[PDB]
Amino acid sequence: IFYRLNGVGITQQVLSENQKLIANKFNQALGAMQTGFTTTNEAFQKVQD
Amino acid sequence: FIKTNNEWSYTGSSFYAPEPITSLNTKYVAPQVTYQNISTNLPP
Amino acid sequence: FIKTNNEWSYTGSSFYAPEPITSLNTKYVAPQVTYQNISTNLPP
Ligand SMILES: *[C@@H]1O[C@H](CO)[C@@H](O[C@@H]2O[C@H](CO)[C@@H](O)[C@H](O)[C@H]2NC(C)=O)[C@H](O)[C@H]1NC(C)=O
Ligand SMILES: *[C@@H]1O[C@H](CO)[C@@H](O[C@@H]2O[C@H](CO)[C@@H](O)[C@H](O)[C@H]2NC(C)=O)[C@H](O)[C@H]1NC(C)=O
Repeated sequence: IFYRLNGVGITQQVLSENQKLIANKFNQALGAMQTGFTTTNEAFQKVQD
Repeated sequence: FIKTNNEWSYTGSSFYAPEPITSLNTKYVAPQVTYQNISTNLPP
Repeated sequence: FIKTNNEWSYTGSSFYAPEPITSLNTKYVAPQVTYQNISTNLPP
C-alpha cells in the first residue's frame, strides 16, 4: 500500500508520518460495506436479477 | 537488488542475471525506515 | 541522433527538427557493439 500510494503521487513524508489514520480509514472503509448489503448495492441488484 | 554467495548486486526483472550494481539501473529515492543501512562495502 | 549537412544532432520523434544535443534529451546507457565510436567532436 505504501508503494501504491507512492505510485499515485503522494509524498513519502506524510506516508512516513500518517500511517495510523490511513490504516483506520482503510479498515473502516472495508468494515462499512458489510452493513451496506442491501438494495443500495447495485452489484446485489445485478446478481439478483 | 540481490545477494549471492560467490556486498550486493543487481538482477533484472525477468531473469536471474547477477551483475554489479551501477547508476545506469538505479535511481535516488528519499530514505525510508524499511531499508538496509550499509557502512562497509559502499557501492559506486 | 541525426546526421546534418549544414556531424550528429538531435531530432524529435515526430518532426524533422535538427537541434544540437544537450543533456535534457538523452540518457546514459550501457555500450553496444552497434554504437558509433566518435572521437573528434565529443557531445556535451
Ligand atoms: C537505518 O538508519 C535510519 C536512521 O536512523 C533508521 O531510520 C529510523 O529508524 C528508527 C528506528 O529504527 C525510527 O524510529 C525512525 O523513524 C527512522 N527514521 C527515518 C528517517 O527513517 C532505519 O530504521 C535504519 N534501518 C535499519 C535496518 O537499521
Ligand atoms: C566501438 O568500440 C567498441 C569497443 O571495442 C566495439 O564493441 C566491441 O565490438 C567487438 C566486435 O565484435 C565485440 O567483440 C565486443 O564485444 C564489443 N565490445 C563491447 C563492450 O560490446 C564496437 O563494435 C565499436 N563500434 C564500431 C561501429 O566498430
